[PDB]
Amino acid sequence: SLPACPEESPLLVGPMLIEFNMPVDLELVAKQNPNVKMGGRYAPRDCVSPHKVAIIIPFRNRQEHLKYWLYYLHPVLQRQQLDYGIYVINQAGDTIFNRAKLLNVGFQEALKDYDYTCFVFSDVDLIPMNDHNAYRCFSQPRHISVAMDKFGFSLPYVQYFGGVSALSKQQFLTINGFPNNYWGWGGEDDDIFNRLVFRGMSISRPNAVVGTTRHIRHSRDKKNEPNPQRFDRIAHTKETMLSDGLNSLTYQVLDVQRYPLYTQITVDIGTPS
Ligand SMILES: CC(=O)N[C@H]1[C@H](O[C@H]2[C@@H](O)[C@@H](CO)O[C@@H](OCc3ccc4ccccc4c3)[C@@H]2O)O[C@H](CO)[C@@H](O)[C@@H]1O
Ligand SMILES: NCCCCCCOP(=O)(O)OP(=O)(O)OC[C@H]1O[C@@H](n2ccc(=O)[nH]c2=O)[C@H](O)[C@@H]1O
Ligand SMILES: [Mn+2]
Repeated sequence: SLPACPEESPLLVGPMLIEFNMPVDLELVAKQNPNVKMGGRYAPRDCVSPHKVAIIIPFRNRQEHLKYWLYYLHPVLQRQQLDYGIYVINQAGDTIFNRAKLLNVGFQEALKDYDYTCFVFSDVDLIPMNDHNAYRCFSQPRHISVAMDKFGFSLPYVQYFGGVSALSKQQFLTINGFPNNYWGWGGEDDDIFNRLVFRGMSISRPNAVVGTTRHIRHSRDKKNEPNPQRFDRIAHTKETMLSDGLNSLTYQVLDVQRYPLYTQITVDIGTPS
């Protein structure tokens, strides 16, 4: 009987103040966000959202950033009137990090929970400064974190597609998902950009003011060193995407934790083959 939510949420307040210098207590954040259900799920109670969104976070040893992420995003996602769920894909073990393979795991595993039709892929340390920056999907792949403080509030280059993005289920399937062999830092987001272009799509973005985003300043994590093969890998995306991605993926889930504000999937994604 519920009518459809309006096209744009009337609850949005625009520009918000973001700070990362205070402690965060997730028990309290949960109290502040009473309508968020076990596992970090929420749907509005007064209308039906056409946006069934799984928010995927690549993760390992960033609990503090995550706390900030949950404190700021949860209120924003409810104001955006989304039918959403949060998934932190925690990489088991201590070997070289693989951001994009975790993202692929996230897509596959969240689909087992619910009929999601949109996927937001977000680094754990990026917080939006304006709730008008929609964390849902569009008719074309959506780049969300378009104006980051660390890049001077502008794109570092015009084809930059890293940070936070949103792909509908169909867009993600059309590019065979993300590459599984970008181990260590860099390039996997450029590869993904290439995949979208090679499948006839173009990047949708909000304007630079609405797209303003804060990056929690942090130092280098061990086990995610710049991948030296990244420039050669992005040069062959058209050929490699055909057989590297969803259709060449395996992983072993070790544990699934339903916390009040998010579901954490700990997974073994292995090492280079
Ligand atoms: C592959 C890679 O390392 N990508 C990461 C990206 O790296 C940037 C950065 O190094 C920058 C400053 O030196 O230069 C970029 O390259 C310039 C450029 C971009 C795209 C082109 C496409 C066709 C022809 C010529 C081009 C020139 C380089 O890609 O930095 C991002 C932000 O830190 C990372 O997310 C990304 O993984
Ligand atoms: N001068 C300090 C510069 C330090 C450069 C470190 C690289 O910085 P960025 O380009 O922001 O990449 P990154 O923050 O390491 O993370 C990319 C994303 O991977 C995730 N990530 C990466 C590495 C790691 O050990 N754990 C983790 O969770 C996380 O969601 C993160 O936001
Ligand atoms: Mn970062």
